[PDB]
Amino acid sequence: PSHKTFRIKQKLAKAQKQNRPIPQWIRLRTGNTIRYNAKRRHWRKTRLGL
Amino acid sequence: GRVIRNQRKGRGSVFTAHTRLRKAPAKFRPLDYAERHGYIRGIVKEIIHDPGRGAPLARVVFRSPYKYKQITETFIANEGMYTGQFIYAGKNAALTVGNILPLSSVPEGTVVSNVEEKPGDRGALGRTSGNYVTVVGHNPDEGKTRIKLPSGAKKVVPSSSRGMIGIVAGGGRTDKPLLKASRAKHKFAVKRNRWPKTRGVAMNPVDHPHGGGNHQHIGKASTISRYAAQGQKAGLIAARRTGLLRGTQKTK
Amino acid sequence: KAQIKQALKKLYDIDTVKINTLIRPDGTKKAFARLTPDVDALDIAATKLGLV
Amino acid sequence: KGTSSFGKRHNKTHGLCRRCGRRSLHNQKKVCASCGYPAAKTRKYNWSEKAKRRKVTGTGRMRYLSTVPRRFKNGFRTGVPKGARG
Amino acid sequence: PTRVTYRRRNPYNTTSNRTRVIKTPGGQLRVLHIKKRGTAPKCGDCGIKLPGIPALRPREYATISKPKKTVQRAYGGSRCGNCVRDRIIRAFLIEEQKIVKKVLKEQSQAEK
RNA sequence: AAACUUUCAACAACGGAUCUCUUGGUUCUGGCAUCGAUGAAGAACGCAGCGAAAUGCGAUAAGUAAUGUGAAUUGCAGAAAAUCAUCGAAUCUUUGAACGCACAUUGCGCCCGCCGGUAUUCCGGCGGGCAUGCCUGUUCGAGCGUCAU
RNA sequence: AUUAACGAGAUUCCCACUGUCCCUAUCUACUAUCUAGCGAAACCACAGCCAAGGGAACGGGCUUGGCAAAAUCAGCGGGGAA
RNA sequence: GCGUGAGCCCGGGUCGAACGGCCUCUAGUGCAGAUCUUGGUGGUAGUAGCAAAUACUUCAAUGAGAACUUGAAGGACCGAAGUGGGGAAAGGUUCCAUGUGAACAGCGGUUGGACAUGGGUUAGUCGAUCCUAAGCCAUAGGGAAGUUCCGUUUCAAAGGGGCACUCGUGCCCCGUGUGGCGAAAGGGAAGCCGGUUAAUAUUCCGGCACCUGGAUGUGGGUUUUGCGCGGCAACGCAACUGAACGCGGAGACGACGGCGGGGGCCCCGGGCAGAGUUCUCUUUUCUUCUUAACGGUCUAUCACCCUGGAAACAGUUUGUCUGGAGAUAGGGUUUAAUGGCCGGAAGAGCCCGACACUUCUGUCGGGUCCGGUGCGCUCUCGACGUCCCUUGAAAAUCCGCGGGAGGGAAUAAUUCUCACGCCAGGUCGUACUCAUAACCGCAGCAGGUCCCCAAGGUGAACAGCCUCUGGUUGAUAGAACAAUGUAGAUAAGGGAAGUCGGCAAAAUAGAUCCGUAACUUCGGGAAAAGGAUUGGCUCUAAGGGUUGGACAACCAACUUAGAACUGGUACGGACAGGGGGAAUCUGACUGUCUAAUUAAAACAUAGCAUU
RNA sequence: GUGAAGCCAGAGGAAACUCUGGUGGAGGCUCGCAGCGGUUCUGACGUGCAAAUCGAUCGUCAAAUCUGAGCAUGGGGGCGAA
RNA sequence: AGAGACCGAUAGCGCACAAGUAGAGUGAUCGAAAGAUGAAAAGCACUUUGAAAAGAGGGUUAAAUAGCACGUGAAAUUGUU
Ligand SMILES: [Mg+2]
Ligand SMILES: [Mg+2]
Ligand SMILES: [Mg+2]
Ligand SMILES: [Mg+2]
Ligand SMILES: [Mg+2]
Ligand SMILES: [Mg+2]
Ligand SMILES: [Mg+2]
Ligand SMILES: [Mg+2]
Ligand SMILES: [Mg+2]
Ligand SMILES: [Mg+2]
Ligand SMILES: [Mg+2]
Ligand SMILES: [Mg+2]
Ligand SMILES: [Mg+2]
Ligand SMILES: [Mg+2]
Ligand SMILES: [Mg+2]
Ligand SMILES: [Mg+2]
Ligand SMILES: [Mg+2]
Ligand SMILES: [Mg+2]
Ligand SMILES: [Mg+2]
Ligand SMILES: [Mg+2]
Ligand SMILES: [Mg+2]
Ligand SMILES: [Mg+2]
Ligand SMILES: [Mg+2]
Ligand SMILES: [Mg+2]
Ligand SMILES: [Mg+2]
Ligand SMILES: [Mg+2]
Ligand SMILES: [Mg+2]
Ligand SMILES: [Mg+2]
Ligand SMILES: [Mg+2]
Ligand SMILES: [Mg+2]
Ligand SMILES: [Mg+2]
Ligand SMILES: [Mg+2]
Ligand SMILES: [Mg+2]
Ligand SMILES: [Mg+2]
Ligand SMILES: [Mg+2]
Ligand SMILES: [Mg+2]
Ligand SMILES: [Mg+2]
Ligand SMILES: [Mg+2]
Ligand SMILES: [Mg+2]
Ligand SMILES: [Mg+2]
Ligand SMILES: [Mg+2]
Ligand SMILES: [Mg+2]
Ligand SMILES: [Mg+2]
Ligand SMILES: [Mg+2]
Ligand SMILES: [Mg+2]
Ligand SMILES: [Mg+2]
Ligand SMILES: [Mg+2]
Ligand SMILES: [Mg+2]
Ligand SMILES: [Mg+2]
Ligand SMILES: [Mg+2]
Ligand SMILES: [Mg+2]
Ligand SMILES: [Mg+2]
Ligand SMILES: [Mg+2]
Ligand SMILES: [Mg+2]
Ligand SMILES: [Mg+2]
Ligand SMILES: [Mg+2]
Ligand SMILES: [Mg+2]
Ligand SMILES: [Mg+2]
Ligand SMILES: [Mg+2]
Ligand SMILES: [Mg+2]
Ligand SMILES: [Mg+2]
Ligand SMILES: [Mg+2]
Ligand SMILES: [Mg+2]
Ligand SMILES: [Mg+2]
Ligand SMILES: [Mg+2]
Ligand SMILES: [Mg+2]
Ligand SMILES: [Mg+2]
Ligand SMILES: [Mg+2]
Ligand SMILES: [Mg+2]
Ligand SMILES: [Mg+2]
Ligand SMILES: [Mg+2]
Ligand SMILES: [Mg+2]
Ligand SMILES: [Mg+2]
Ligand SMILES: [Mg+2]
Ligand SMILES: [Mg+2]
Ligand SMILES: [Mg+2]
Ligand SMILES: [Mg+2]
Ligand SMILES: [Mg+2]
Ligand SMILES: [Mg+2]
Ligand SMILES: [Mg+2]
Ligand SMILES: [Mg+2]
Ligand SMILES: [Mg+2]
Ligand SMILES: [Mg+2]
Ligand SMILES: [Mg+2]
Ligand SMILES: [Mg+2]
Ligand SMILES: [Mg+2]
Ligand SMILES: [Mg+2]
Ligand SMILES: [Mg+2]
Ligand SMILES: [Mg+2]
Ligand SMILES: [Mg+2]
Ligand SMILES: [Mg+2]
Ligand SMILES: [Mg+2]
Ligand SMILES: [Mg+2]
Ligand SMILES: [Mg+2]
Ligand SMILES: [Mg+2]
Ligand SMILES: [Mg+2]
Ligand SMILES: [Mg+2]
Ligand SMILES: [Mg+2]
Ligand SMILES: [Mg+2]
Ligand SMILES: [Mg+2]
Ligand SMILES: [Mg+2]
Ligand SMILES: [Mg+2]
Ligand SMILES: [Mg+2]
Ligand SMILES: [Mg+2]
Ligand SMILES: [Mg+2]
Ligand SMILES: [Mg+2]
Ligand SMILES: [Mg+2]
Ligand SMILES: [Mg+2]
Ligand SMILES: [Mg+2]
Ligand SMILES: [Mg+2]
Ligand SMILES: [Mg+2]
Ligand SMILES: [Mg+2]
Ligand SMILES: [Mg+2]
Ligand SMILES: [Mg+2]
Ligand SMILES: [Mg+2]
Ligand SMILES: [Mg+2]
Ligand SMILES: [Mg+2]
Ligand SMILES: [Mg+2]
Ligand SMILES: [Mg+2]
Ligand SMILES: [Mg+2]
Ligand SMILES: [Mg+2]
Ligand SMILES: [Mg+2]
Ligand SMILES: [Mg+2]
Ligand SMILES: [Mg+2]
Ligand SMILES: [Mg+2]
Ligand SMILES: [Mg+2]
Repeated sequence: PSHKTFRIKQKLAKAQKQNRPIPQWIRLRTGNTIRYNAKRRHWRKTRLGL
Repeated sequence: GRVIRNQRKGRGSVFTAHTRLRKAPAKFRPLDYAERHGYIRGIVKEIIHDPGRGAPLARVVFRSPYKYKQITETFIANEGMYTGQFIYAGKNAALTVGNILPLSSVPEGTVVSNVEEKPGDRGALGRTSGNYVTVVGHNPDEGKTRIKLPSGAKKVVPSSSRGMIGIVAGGGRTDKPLLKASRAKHKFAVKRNRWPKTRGVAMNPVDHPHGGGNHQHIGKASTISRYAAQGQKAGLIAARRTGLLRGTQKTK
Repeated sequence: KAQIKQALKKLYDIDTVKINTLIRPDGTKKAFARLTPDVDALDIAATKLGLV
Repeated sequence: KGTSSFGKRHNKTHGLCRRCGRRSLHNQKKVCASCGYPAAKTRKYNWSEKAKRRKVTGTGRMRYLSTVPRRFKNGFRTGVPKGARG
Repeated sequence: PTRVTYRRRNPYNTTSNRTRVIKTPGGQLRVLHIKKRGTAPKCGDCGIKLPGIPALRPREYATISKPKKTVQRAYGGSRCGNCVRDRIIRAFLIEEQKIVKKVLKEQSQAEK
């Protein structure tokens, strides 16, 4: 809702900041195995528990 | 089987009495020096309706003998009491309606209300609408007083016990039929969660001793012993007799 | 707001008439500090803030 | 019941706990279903070995406890290497 | 006949969300949120409204002057004047009766 | 006779079996005894030139000091060691047994001191404090509980 | 036992009414249908024409007969003891 | 090729790093089944199907590609209990701009709540924060082996006010109390208008205000042995001292009914400006014509005061009621603006009209009015009234008073609630959706989910039906029209012969006027049963207010009744809208339950009786 | 829609209380929209839009009416117009 | 810290991997799948067709039928001949 607590707002901020694809230069490092962001979350797919 | 409704009622929870609209308990003044030795004068400010109580209450203001403040009490209103009336409480108070006197200073044959079982308890007996306690007799050497209760019982209380001269207001409240489930509901909605009441024979055996069966029947004697276990006391507890009362009863 | 005003005064010799604040969805605080009418925000930004 | 009743689900039995961080703090009882907050002792039961090991020591950072073995190995000594700037 | 909306986050008609309708100089119909009506102070004896005192919310009386909050006589506020006159007459009569009763008791019970 | 179905074979698909591998498990054995109010375990939020996670760290934030080694780090950029080992000096946000009272609020207080606004009283900034049970001691007290003048 | 009023309660009859029926016919929309695109599931020992016989006493297969011609589409509810 | 066989060996291909024979030792050692476990893959099969919510069409642009992108035009729907405009919970970035391969949007897709890169939420006045409610958790104590249980003021030594020094620490009074959490709908200090962005605005900008707290000024007032003056009074005036202690008020309260006032909306008339129509007619149809908070001023029912003394009782409401406890009447005081005028404020907004121009700049003219109406709708206020064996929160906070403690320079301050003036007002939330796609139902699901505003016509009517503003035109499409269907109907004559059974359907239906049985708890039954009328047009009558001088004139809506004429013998012309009667069983009635097979005669109920 | 008390006026009679016009606006009254519910079609659907929905028809609709948030009762326990 | 007549990616701990992770549930709790190009990215320059994805040539390598759907590459099932 528009009414939010500071804690809830902060956690939403953290989720928004984590919602991104991985950097491209990561895949160029030696020994890299990360192909894509496996913890990607979408507001329509997976509900975050507050 | 289950825990039956009568057993559940003692837990509290949803069966606790409603108290929001009740402003103060109906009690006499604390028994003090003025009431013990002489009298004290109070002024009736209002006659109020107390939800859940058939009888009206009287708000009476007194002066503090020891401080500049003034003290408002809540008495059970005796019928005939009115706003702006002076009432007097004490040993030497006059014998008029609404005055609070010890039973020692009251002649035999007068009716009182909110009679104390023991002096200083601020009233226990005959506090319901249309009810009163009769002063049957005195025993000054023993310092006691025989009284007759609304139920017809005879009791002996110390003569120092106090009572309000007259009869509790509220008249014959039970003289008119409730006539409607809604009116019964409104009556009990400010008292308790006890209405409506389902019959035990309409239940299942898991729910009540009267249980089920292919016909609605108790199936065993409904009179239950005085020393039956909790959960068994459903029906007529310790009934001396049953059936229609067809004459006068020796007990009283 | 008091800390922001004092910090601006100490760090840039900037005097403000009022400061509004919000917290952005990214979690950081954004402050709109209105300067006094006698000081020009364009010159302040050009000379001290590197903004053009 | 079922689909029609699932539409009335817009309240919250549990919120976020300050001690364990899970959404297991009963909003009315004010007690955490996971860590037992606000009780002093952390809620833990021997009939759930999985639950015990999900939060046993070593599942977090160990900000202080990880440095104890080295200090013990060197004897909880104090001071500086004989011949150190400062 | 344009339709209006609440201007605050409270969407319910809860005896504190009182609104009235206004027309703005911009030419459009709008809602104005208004407080509860003031209430006239009552007499402490008879309970009728007291003449000469404005009906305001309780906090509003702290910002108006004393002469507007009271009337210039004994028990100016909180009593209605008729009650004050009754008090004066009653007090005088009780003191007179007390004086004559004490003099009568002294003259007729302590004459020996 | 084609088509279709089926059978057989070659090649091509689908799928991930088999073989080989293994910075991982599992079991046994040996050595050791070291958490926390000097704030633990755990949780939250942040910190990189370019990072979401994992790892590391705490506004001194992919780390500081110190010691040892002795020329890197590396995906790109950059610069004049190191994402090195060791580790005795420090820092260590909000929390949490969690401690001014609370907390579903980044809520509401009190005390001491300093610096400003005309200021012992109000406001603002900064720093240090204010939980409970119990022990020893200190000081101030209560009680015709009691002792002498 | 009776009972005015009330009843999405059970029952019988009467008037009105009508496709419930004699006895069916016709019209409209949306399907079904054909096309483009997209595109499952249930189920599946192997499979799938019958008659009689015997048989675990009701066979698709066994015995003896009838027979028996590619590949198919829309319906259908006898059988598959579906 | 060998072996009866389990198997063993070899040839060819692929492939890339280990492996085998013999004798002993060892075991997690041999699979077709276990509705076996995990994983993968078939026939079915290009099959079932993608059919609720009325619906699309033309041209153009874009693009490789257009039914489901966009522009314009047309045709439609939602039809103010909306498919409209905003909120609460819940979500969390879905909001805005730019770009876009794949995946997703059960068809497509140039489009998207998708993907990618960047932005976006501004408060002393709106909320939280403060208060208390139901309730929860401490404390003192008491239980419990203990985790802990009760306890919330209770078997407790439980606090807050003032004066005095160079300096904090010297005293003097009061005391019965002595915690916290708990409402974004309860209580509550204070902000309005205009403009502005891609996205925020009662928050930004401009103008104009308010509240709280703290400080000390200028003026004013009062006094100098003291703390204002006036009015018969109700009370008034710009202030016009006032500790403790106490009293009172406000906060602060139900449901319903008719009536009256006010705002807004609707409607009517005239005028102004623009637009539509104009074969013909229409002094025509439509739209605009606005005025905030905050203040000043004058009023506004109830009540209260003064004079006076009422029966031949009077005044008076739709209803009531009121009066020797003082009515009618006359004159006053006062609570109560969402009323009039004025400031704000025309400088704004809006509407027209005319001159500049790549842009930078728009600029300049004018106008922005007057009346009426009402069982109208909505909100609000007021005075009455009804109902209750129902009487319909608390606290924080603010104010008044009773009392009279202290203090108050005839030439100087003045314990001032008056005017003006000075300083400050922290923290968190603020985007967007709120739903046939932003929440919950595994999902972009015909379900579910708490509110606010609420136009015109018909009509009794937020009934149905049509329309305006606003919003949509989104639900895979094209063609054909077989059976069987689902949904919507119609049928000659008969009229329940069908069927367990009139299931389903049909018939009735509005309003006005007639008429209405048995039975009855006398209240009902009852809309019983039944019958007649209903359109259009042209008229007539009645039902009100104001002024003159019993009539005339002026003003204003509707409601009812009567008559003639007329056509299709039709008229509640769609929509809307009771079938009825004679009885039996049963439960008195209203009400409640097996969410998802049973709504009943079951439960409940009032009444009765017992303990 | 019906029209309970209370009230006004007029008719009779001798009384007492009869009657007739009005006024009024009571009732767990009634028709009926929204809401709430869920009777029948034993309709649609029945690998659905849906693990209970859809359509028509129905019950109730001013009070034992509907509903939000906060709070309480926790498994042999609760709650139950059963 | 050292070992084994142990297991060898459906085995061995649930986890050889950003595993008590992703995800489910109001919650207590429940809880996966998933290792291997090559010695070295040398991870295919350039031409051409295509709107693009890609294809065809060409290149790297010992090897591309080792091309990030990557060692080998079975069967079920499928296409062509
Ligand atoms: Mg039991
Ligand atoms: Mg009962
Ligand atoms: Mg039963
Ligand atoms: Mg039993
Ligand atoms: Mg028994
Ligand atoms: Mg029975
Ligand atoms: Mg028997
Ligand atoms: Mg803010
Ligand atoms: Mg609910
Ligand atoms: Mg604690
Ligand atoms: Mg962790
Ligand atoms: Mg063969
Ligand atoms: Mg493959
Ligand atoms: Mg292997
Ligand atoms: Mg720490
Ligand atoms: Mg401390
Ligand atoms: Mg401490
Ligand atoms: Mg709070
Ligand atoms: Mg403070
Ligand atoms: Mg200072
Ligand atoms: Mg300070
Ligand atoms: Mg501090
Ligand atoms: Mg000491
Ligand atoms: Mg002593
Ligand atoms: Mg009957
Ligand atoms: Mg078909
Ligand atoms: Mg097709
Ligand atoms: Mg087969
Ligand atoms: Mg056969
Ligand atoms: Mg046979
Ligand atoms: Mg046979
Ligand atoms: Mg067979
Ligand atoms: Mg044969
Ligand atoms: Mg054939
Ligand atoms: Mg069939
Ligand atoms: Mg068949
Ligand atoms: Mg079969
Ligand atoms: Mg190799
Ligand atoms: Mg085995
Ligand atoms: Mg097998
Ligand atoms: Mg076998
Ligand atoms: Mg399987
Ligand atoms: Mg399959
Ligand atoms: Mg098909
Ligand atoms: Mg279908
Ligand atoms: Mg179709
Ligand atoms: Mg459709
Ligand atoms: Mg083109
Ligand atoms: Mg379309
Ligand atoms: Mg329609
Ligand atoms: Mg329409
Ligand atoms: Mg409405
Ligand atoms: Mg909107
Ligand atoms: Mg909306
Ligand atoms: Mg909530
Ligand atoms: Mg968008
Ligand atoms: Mg685009
Ligand atoms: Mg698609
Ligand atoms: Mg496509
Ligand atoms: Mg696309
Ligand atoms: Mg394109
Ligand atoms: Mg996105
Ligand atoms: Mg406010
Ligand atoms: Mg606050
Ligand atoms: Mg408090
Ligand atoms: Mg407790
Ligand atoms: Mg104890
Ligand atoms: Mg609070
Ligand atoms: Mg509120
Ligand atoms: Mg402002
Ligand atoms: Mg401004
Ligand atoms: Mg001030
Ligand atoms: Mg002066
Ligand atoms: Mg209230
Ligand atoms: Mg106006
Ligand atoms: Mg209208
Ligand atoms: Mg007009
Ligand atoms: Mg004005
Ligand atoms: Mg008068
Ligand atoms: Mg003006
Ligand atoms: Mg002008
Ligand atoms: Mg309303
Ligand atoms: Mg009005
Ligand atoms: Mg908004
Ligand atoms: Mg969802
Ligand atoms: Mg829905
Ligand atoms: Mg209308
Ligand atoms: Mg009309
Ligand atoms: Mg209508
Ligand atoms: Mg819309
Ligand atoms: Mg569809
Ligand atoms: Mg049909
Ligand atoms: Mg016929
Ligand atoms: Mg016929
Ligand atoms: Mg007939
Ligand atoms: Mg028949
Ligand atoms: Mg028959
Ligand atoms: Mg029927
Ligand atoms: Mg019909
Ligand atoms: Mg009748
Ligand atoms: Mg009848
Ligand atoms: Mg009739
Ligand atoms: Mg006619
Ligand atoms: Mg008719
Ligand atoms: Mg009907
Ligand atoms: Mg019944
Ligand atoms: Mg119930
Ligand atoms: Mg059922
Ligand atoms: Mg069941
Ligand atoms: Mg049913
Ligand atoms: Mg009713
Ligand atoms: Mg419904
Ligand atoms: Mg059915
Ligand atoms: Mg079907
Ligand atoms: Mg239905
Ligand atoms: Mg039909
Ligand atoms: Mg494994
Ligand atoms: Mg595998
Ligand atoms: Mg596993
Ligand atoms: Mg979850
Ligand atoms: Mg592999
Ligand atoms: Mg090659
Ligand atoms: Mg190969
Ligand atoms: Mg290879
Ligand atoms: Mg391979
Ligand atoms: Mg094969």
